[PDB]
Amino acid sequence: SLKVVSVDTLCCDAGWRNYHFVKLTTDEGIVGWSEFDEGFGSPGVTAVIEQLGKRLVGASVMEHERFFAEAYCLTRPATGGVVSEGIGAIENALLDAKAKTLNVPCYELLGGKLRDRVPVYWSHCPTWRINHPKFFGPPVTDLDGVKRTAEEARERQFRAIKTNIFIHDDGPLHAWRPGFAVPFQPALNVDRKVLRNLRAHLEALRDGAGPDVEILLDLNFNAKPEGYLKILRELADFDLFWVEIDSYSPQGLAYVRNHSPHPISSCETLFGIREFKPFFDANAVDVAIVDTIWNGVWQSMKIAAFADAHDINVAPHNFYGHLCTMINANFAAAVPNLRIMETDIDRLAWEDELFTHAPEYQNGELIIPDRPGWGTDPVEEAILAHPP
Amino acid sequence: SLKVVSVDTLCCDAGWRNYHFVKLTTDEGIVGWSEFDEGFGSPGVTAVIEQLGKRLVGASVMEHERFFAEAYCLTRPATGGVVSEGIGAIENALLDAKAKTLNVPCYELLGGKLRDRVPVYWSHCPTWRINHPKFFGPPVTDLDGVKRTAEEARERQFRAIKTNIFIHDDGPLHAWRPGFAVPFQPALNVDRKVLRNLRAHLEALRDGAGPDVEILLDLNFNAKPEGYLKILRELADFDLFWVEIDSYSPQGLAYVRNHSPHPISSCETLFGIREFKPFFDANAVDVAIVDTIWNGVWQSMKIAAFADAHDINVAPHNFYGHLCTMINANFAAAVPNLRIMETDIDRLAWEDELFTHAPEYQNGELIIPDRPGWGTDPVEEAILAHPP
Amino acid sequence: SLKVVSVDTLCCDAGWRNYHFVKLTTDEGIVGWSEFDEGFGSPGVTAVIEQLGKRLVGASVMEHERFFAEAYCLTRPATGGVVSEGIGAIENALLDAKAKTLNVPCYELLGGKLRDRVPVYWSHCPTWRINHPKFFGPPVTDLDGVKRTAEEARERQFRAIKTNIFIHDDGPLHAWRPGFAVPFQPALNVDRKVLRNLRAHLEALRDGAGPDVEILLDLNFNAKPEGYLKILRELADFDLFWVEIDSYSPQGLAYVRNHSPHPISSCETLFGIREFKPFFDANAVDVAIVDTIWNGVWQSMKIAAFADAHDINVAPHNFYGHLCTMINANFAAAVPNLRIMETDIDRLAWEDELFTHAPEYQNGELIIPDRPGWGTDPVEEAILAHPP
Amino acid sequence: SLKVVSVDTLCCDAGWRNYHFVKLTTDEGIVGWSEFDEGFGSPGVTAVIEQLGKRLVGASVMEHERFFAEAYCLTRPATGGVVSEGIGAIENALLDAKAKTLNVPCYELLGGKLRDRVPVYWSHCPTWRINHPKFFGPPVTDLDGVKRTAEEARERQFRAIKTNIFIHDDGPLHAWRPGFAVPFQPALNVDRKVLRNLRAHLEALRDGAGPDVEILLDLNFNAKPEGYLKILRELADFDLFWVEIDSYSPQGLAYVRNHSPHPISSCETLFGIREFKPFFDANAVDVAIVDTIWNGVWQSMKIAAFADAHDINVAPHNFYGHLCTMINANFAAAVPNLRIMETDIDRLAWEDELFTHAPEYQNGELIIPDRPGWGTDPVEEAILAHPP
Ligand SMILES: [Mg+2]
Ligand SMILES: [Mg+2]
Ligand SMILES: [Mg+2]
Ligand SMILES: [Mg+2]
Ligand SMILES: [Mg+2]
Ligand SMILES: [Mg+2]
Ligand SMILES: [Mg+2]
Ligand SMILES: [Mg+2]
Repeated sequence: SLKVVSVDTLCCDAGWRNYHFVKLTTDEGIVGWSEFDEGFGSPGVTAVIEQLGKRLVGASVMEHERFFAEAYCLTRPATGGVVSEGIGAIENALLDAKAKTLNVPCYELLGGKLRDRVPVYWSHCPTWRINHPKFFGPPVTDLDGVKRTAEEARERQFRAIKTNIFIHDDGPLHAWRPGFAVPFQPALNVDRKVLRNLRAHLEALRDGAGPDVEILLDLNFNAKPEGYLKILRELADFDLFWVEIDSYSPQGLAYVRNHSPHPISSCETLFGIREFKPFFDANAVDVAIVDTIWNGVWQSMKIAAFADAHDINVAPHNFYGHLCTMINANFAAAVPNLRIMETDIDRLAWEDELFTHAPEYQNGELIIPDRPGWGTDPVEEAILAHPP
Repeated sequence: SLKVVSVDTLCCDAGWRNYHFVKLTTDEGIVGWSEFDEGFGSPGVTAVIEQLGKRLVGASVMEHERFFAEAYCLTRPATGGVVSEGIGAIENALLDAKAKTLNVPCYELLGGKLRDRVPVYWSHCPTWRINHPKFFGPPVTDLDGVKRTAEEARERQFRAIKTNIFIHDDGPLHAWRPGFAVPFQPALNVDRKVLRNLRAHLEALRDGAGPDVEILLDLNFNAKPEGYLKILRELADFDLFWVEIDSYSPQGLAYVRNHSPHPISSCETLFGIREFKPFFDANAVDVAIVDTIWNGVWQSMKIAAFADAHDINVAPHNFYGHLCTMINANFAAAVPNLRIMETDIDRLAWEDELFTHAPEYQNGELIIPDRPGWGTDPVEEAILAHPP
Repeated sequence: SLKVVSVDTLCCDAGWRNYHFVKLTTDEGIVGWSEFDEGFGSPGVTAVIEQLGKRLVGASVMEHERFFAEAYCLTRPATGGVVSEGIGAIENALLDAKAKTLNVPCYELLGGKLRDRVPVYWSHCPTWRINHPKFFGPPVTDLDGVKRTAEEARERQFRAIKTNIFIHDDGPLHAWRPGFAVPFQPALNVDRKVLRNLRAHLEALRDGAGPDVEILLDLNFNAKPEGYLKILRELADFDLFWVEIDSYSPQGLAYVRNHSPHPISSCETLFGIREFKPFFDANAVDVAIVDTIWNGVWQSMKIAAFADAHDINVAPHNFYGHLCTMINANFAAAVPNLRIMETDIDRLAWEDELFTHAPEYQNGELIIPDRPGWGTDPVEEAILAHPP
Repeated sequence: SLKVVSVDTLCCDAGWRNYHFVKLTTDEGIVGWSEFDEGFGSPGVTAVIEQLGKRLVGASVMEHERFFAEAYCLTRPATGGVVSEGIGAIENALLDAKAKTLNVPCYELLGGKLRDRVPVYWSHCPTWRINHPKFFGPPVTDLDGVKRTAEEARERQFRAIKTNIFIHDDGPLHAWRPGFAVPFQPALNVDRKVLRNLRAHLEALRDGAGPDVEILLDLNFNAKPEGYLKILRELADFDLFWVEIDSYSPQGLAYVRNHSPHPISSCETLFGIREFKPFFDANAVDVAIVDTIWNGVWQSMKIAAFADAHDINVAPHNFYGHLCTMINANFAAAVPNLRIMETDIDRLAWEDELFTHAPEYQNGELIIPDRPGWGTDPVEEAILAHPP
């Protein structure tokens, strides 16, 4: 039969965080997989999946939009956030299982591919080497290291890199992430210290990158509109591919964009057309970042179509393990209005052990695989060799 | 291989109009079919398809969104209307061929089904018996016939019927379709004659229908906002499932809806999220009618998702041959936010000859088939036995 | 010291659902309590609280807005929903502990009381007797029972009752809750069956209530704007205190209200001023329902002030155990712009065992207690006598 | 009589495309002509005209707005695009025939002329010499050729030239037209390569043009708002007469204009006041380009009046054969709010064979002819000497 027989979750060590997986098995023995995350502000996703998966057992593996519709009904009052992340993770395992059942790559379920390769940017560059040097080396501890990291990206034929906010001139190099309470300074004001350190960091990065490697700047939720404007004025003459600002104020973000000489990207934390809509109605973004790991890829196709009608291109949010990269590769293959795809090029020493296949890059582009499903499977024995 | 080898068009007599078909053949010998129309104000669709199909030969049958994206590029300046109808017809033949290649019904490509049966309304009731009595009988020529037709719908367990505008008290019964120049009276004013004949007709229909069969009223493009308001005021105390008004004025239609005591439906003539958007932004509709035959079903899924975010349910436009009904059945199977499905229950005497399978209704609902593809194929020998 | 030493969660059987509690202990041995829920579409709240509570240990019990600010930072990306419910539950335990530390009732932290008694409505009336007759009797199985339940409310001096949607004429009496997939009919259409059963039910309720007991109607998320309008038209001549409609479409809900002859209430599922704002900007509500159990009472005071500036009165969402009632009583005591307070008068046979104090009603009003903290404590031994 | 007796279509080779013509004959033997196009994304126009022309036979040649009104009715559902192009082509042949019947130039039907000469810009300069060197020479293959072409325009007393997007530094010189799938890169992203090649091309053009010849830049549909902004920022210090951007997003185009230091033109692909209106309401354009060949000149007068009330000047879209130039010359003669007129100065070697009269330019202006009708007639024998 095509019934779902079981929905299980798994977790393994990823150094400074864990990876999580959904494992869905059908009556025929097909196994669909997804990867999800709890580290990025999302405690409780596993608990959601465990409850929702119980309702799925006995249903058709083929009927993923039925599952979505029922799940949305069952959790309507507390929809969004971690509930919606659980639903998305299950969706992504359903899609894998369905594609495997039909012996096709997942992009074959998504309209077919319309490109073979996807341009990427090397994300958390040099953020991972600065923040998690125990896992991603060589460690970066000063402006010369920042420069060398951009040189390495250039040498390795990557066409774009993304950094965050770093303080260089007040002790050991450290990230500035007050929006996530590191440090706890909840007003999120921007001062001369933030501005001059942003400038110093970005100048070093540009010096290493050369003029032909693009630089993206992610500000996450680390200011208010007032402070974002201050940052954009400071950096008015810099060449930036985008400045990324997460906000729950469509009006405030739109004000910021209207005064920006740089492209503004946002939306990586939002769910469904409903949450994206106020931003598009307000002209708040140049680029919409879609987290397909959170939303589910089928739901993400809906969001992509919605963006397309507003002539907005989309970029996947992708900063997890190899399975997330392959999930996003399939989305990226099928979406016409694709800006670029995020990926982390800094990998854990045991990353390749955890998965059957690793993503392949050539000349700054990700090669889209053609195996049934997403293109890689977590390896159960290897997961258990890396307890969280 | 999975290459498209040929794209052909066919045409046959349908009494007072013709049916048209796209026939797409793959290198493996799989044949995908769609049905399209030129009679509903759409001269030139065949010519579009013939040009676009030439570009498709040699491409992958699996890559339908690639074809769509390329076709949109190639025809961008004159997009919409008959160009977009040609693109939609090809899309629908691509989907059939893809589903057949994967040995699944077309709804398996659309998210899977989430219902097995679809409530319908019996459309052009008694419009077809009044306007085309040579083909659909018994002929209706007076108010007693109108009543009897609604009684027949009731007896046959249909839960809803749709009529149009008819003049009963000025000679032989005849339709009032000034928006389509029958008669040519281009101001489209509404007067006492129109209003009293609408009332007389609908009262007869209600008398026959009983209180539990729902009545839909289609006004097409037959007035201006002024006249639609006059009609809604006249019929303020009638129980109507919807009043259907086509308009290229989102502001005017929204004004009409705001003053309507009945649900308003519209949009059957529109293409893509872009054309629907101004109506939804204006709160112009209770129900959005989506013509999936015109748009292509894949594009129609995008429109349905967009409507869903606005909490608007959708209904397919379906008033052609059996293949169009089966196309729409697959769309209807997969869309959560489904209002109801249109179908014509009055059929040509040779309709079943033209197709391998006929739609099946039970207790006022359409049964969704489970054969690979749409669920029915045109029959080439039978097409040629009915030259247009 | 005033440090938090521990944050624990507890759970007990509540018949057809469970109750959940946060237990927070200070270095001085003061215990603060809250009650939270996972049954109303909210799997995962316990998991959130368990993670967040670990961060709270060692912090000052007095610094609740510091905890809130830090928690919001830590979970910013997946804020709202179950994450925000966990934060609210912890807030409410912090407030209890703070008030106990200062030897005052919780309303003393909220601006002081400005009334001594709170008018209530008897909620889920007769919903609980129809849906959960094993726990709340006497069972209601027909229209005569509906009438008798309203008579009982009248006799017992309650001034208002709230019901939901019930189907009486298609087999055994049963609720109509398609928005929560009972039944699974995800389009949420409204038909003659829904409308005539709403009318029959409400007429029976009114017959029992007399003209001086007010009737509230809760539609939850059980239609689309189209269907809500159909319901409001059907019930246009009924005297209703409010019609309650949950929606994630401020534009659609505002359209519905603009065409309503009844007061419209909404918002019970929303978090923070940010989520309420689009509804108020759109003139979408007469009354804003605030779930203080979900939001935290301190955050709910902010929302109440925001509503006050829009001249909108607020009502607590209160349909859980006695501790939730006492939490809401303290909020209700301090808010000037208070519409009314929800409470369930149907109680479990073991409810009073679970808590130290029970709410007291007189002449249709809740008496606001004056004990330190919320006014009642869960009893640990009794919780364990009722395993979930 | 003044009846239309026949409506015929003709087609001839125009090198890399064909020309098409409508030939309308009256009972008195007067022949009215128009020219139309299928190459610019418009397959099917001939088929539309063939159907509509059948309805016209027997009607008065004088009653062109009657024909328009009836045609709009008959094709209302699929209006716009290729249907509307067919209607426009017939309109333009009706106007020619009417003017010839009354022995006046066509501008005498349009309010009379209010100027004798029309300033032009030399369009597709050097686009035609780069893209179609087999037909328009001398071939342009490098930046020096670009410069020399602008020098030639200067020498020949043209006051303005228009170019498109060209890639010079990646192999043989080639156009960048992703919006029309040359190349197929459907996201339409703009990168450093596009930007530096735009700059290099335009700098060469300016070097040749001198400071007193104006340069127009046409971007067609080749980016999204994000990319148009990137282009405008790159070219912020260039002196451009206009930057032309086609868009189906009035909101997105308006955003772009609001951030442009150059005049923005658009609308060449739009039909009727209805399609122009959302752009004008949004302040999306400095200049409205009106395609009178597509719309019909009578309809184009309506659009011009509408633009006039918004204080927007209009420019004809004119890049076809001599008859299109003469059609547009008559429109340009009568419209007060005229920005400038497009024309191609690069002509096919056989162009003058195809028509009775050629347009005359003096000192950068087109001389408006004073012969009955448009001012030139296609020559039937010459059409047949150039089979398509
Ligand atoms: Mg980010
Ligand atoms: Mg979020
Ligand atoms: Mg219709
Ligand atoms: Mg249309
Ligand atoms: Mg409620
Ligand atoms: Mg909610
Ligand atoms: Mg142009
Ligand atoms: Mg167009």
